[PDB]
Amino acid sequence: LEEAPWPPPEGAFVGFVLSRKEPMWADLLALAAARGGRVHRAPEPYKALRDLKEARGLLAKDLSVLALREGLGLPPGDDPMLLAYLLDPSNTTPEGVARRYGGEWTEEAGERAALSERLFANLWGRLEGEERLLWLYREVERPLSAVLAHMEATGVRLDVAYLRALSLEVAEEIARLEAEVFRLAGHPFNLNSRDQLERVLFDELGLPAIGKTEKTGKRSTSAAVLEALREAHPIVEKILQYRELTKLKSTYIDPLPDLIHPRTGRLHTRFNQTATATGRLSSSDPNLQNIPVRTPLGQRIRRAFIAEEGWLLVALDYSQIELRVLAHLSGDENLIRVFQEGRDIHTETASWMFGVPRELMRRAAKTINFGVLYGMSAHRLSQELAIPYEEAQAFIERYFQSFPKVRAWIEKTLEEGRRRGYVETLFGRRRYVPDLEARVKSVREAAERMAFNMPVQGTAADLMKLAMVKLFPRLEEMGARMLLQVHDELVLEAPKERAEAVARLAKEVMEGVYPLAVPLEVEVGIGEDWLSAKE
DNA sequence: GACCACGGCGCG
DNA sequence: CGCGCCGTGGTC
Ligand SMILES: Nc1nc2c(ncn2[C@H]2CC[C@@H](COP(=O)(O)OP(=O)(O)OP(=O)(O)O)O2)c(=O)[nH]1
Ligand code: NA
Repeated sequence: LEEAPWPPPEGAFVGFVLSRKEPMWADLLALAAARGGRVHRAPEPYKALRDLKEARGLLAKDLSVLALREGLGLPPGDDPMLLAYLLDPSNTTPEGVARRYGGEWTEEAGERAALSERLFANLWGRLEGEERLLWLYREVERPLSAVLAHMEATGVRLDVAYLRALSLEVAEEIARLEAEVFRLAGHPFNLNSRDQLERVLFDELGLPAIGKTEKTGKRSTSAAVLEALREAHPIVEKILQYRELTKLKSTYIDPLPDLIHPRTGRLHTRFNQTATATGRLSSSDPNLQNIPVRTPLGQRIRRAFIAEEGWLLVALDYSQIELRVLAHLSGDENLIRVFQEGRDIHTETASWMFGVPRELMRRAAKTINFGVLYGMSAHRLSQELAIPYEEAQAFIERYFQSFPKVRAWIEKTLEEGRRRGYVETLFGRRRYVPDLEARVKSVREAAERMAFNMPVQGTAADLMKLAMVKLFPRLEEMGARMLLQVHDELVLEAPKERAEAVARLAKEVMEGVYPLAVPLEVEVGIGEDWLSAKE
């Protein structure tokens, strides 16, 4: 709160103002610093940027990303946001955080610098006495912020011409399905309009309405509703296909090419470190954590993501990590034994109900393995397996019969969650879940599903994060790059010659990130594009 | 032009 | 379960 001349003393909190949220696209409008309750404002932000040794303050990573964009090696350090997020993962934004801990998120650089100063004091003290949250802050989050800033700055290479040609071809098939749909409907309408489609399917045609939408009570035309009506009329199959194509064209095929950065010639996403309730990362502007892969047209989209000339992509995927985290968290002997014997759990579980061994269909034990994690209901299983309701309800009983200890863990977690109001990851990351004692059943049980899923999902996020932190330094040694993280997968790019060495290494670092009662298995692939590298 | 709620859907 | 983005339909 004192007007001192730039530059600031070593180790001062910074407050910057950008023209827009994306650091890679943003103009730097103002720069300021605060140390010993004193504020300095820079005459010219870009020039003044070279003064700093490290970025400490609210949203440090963003300022570090922009610095790297300008060739400056300014690493991010302390960020009160990371502290607030560890106290309570509902602390996602500075607007929300400042308000909560005695400040006001402004649009001026100095006020932000001072907000960053006092907000760090208040929070760091709240953290003293929290051994395990401090270990996460120091050993995972703070260091991770730096790794992410390097991924954001690097970006990934995109095959623009390929997507541009794929757009024209996908456009022709869309015009095709549209013409057929119109015909089967006797007239044209906006097929992208959910409301107009509803009137056509259920009112003009005679089709039966299966379900209603949550907020407004309209008759749903969701995929789930259509797949059910799949044989009740030919038009719905043409519509499911039209949905797929228009979803992928408007979300990926069309907007991605226009997002290539001029200076880099690559595609840059943002890795949000303070966004989720479980401790996962999120990706935005654009979201690269949800690039299509499950359909044939999706796979054609992944081919667009390529390695620079002379480089290769290295794709590393943890196999069934959440399941293994569950085996470790619960202590289930039969579950542990599966991963211990190094035998395929899905076949293995499809032999606790059928065999054993290989002798119920694969995705039958698979859909349920994925389902126990979310608290999936019997009815939800029926639809996802095209199976009678009572066959789904029984498929779920043979599970808790085979692996009893998971049920005991679910119960234990809920009980303790009710007692102290939060649940924890293996490392102590917590999420406050208050509705565990709500008096409305639907509300209480929803809270319960968020509650016991979190320690699992959040522990896998912790394992992946720590793995990124340990892998980054080793990669920089071999002149390799970290490009993307997709929750339980990493994409790196490496020089053609070192590629295989980078793949063997990264695998070991990820597999030994943190030994559990069960081994961690990683699948690696190398290739000229994301689809090649995967598999 | 910005922003919003909604339904709907892509990924893990 | 956990995210982020799309078009539609709409306000300011
Ligand atoms: N495909 C799919 N993945 C999900 C779903 N819900 C969560 N996930 C996450 C968990 C793991 C990750 C990838 O799962 P995979 O398809 O690789 O499962 P997998 O064990 O490798 O199957 P497989 O052994 O047949 O290759 O996606 C879902 O509904 N579908
Ligand atoms: Na930061």
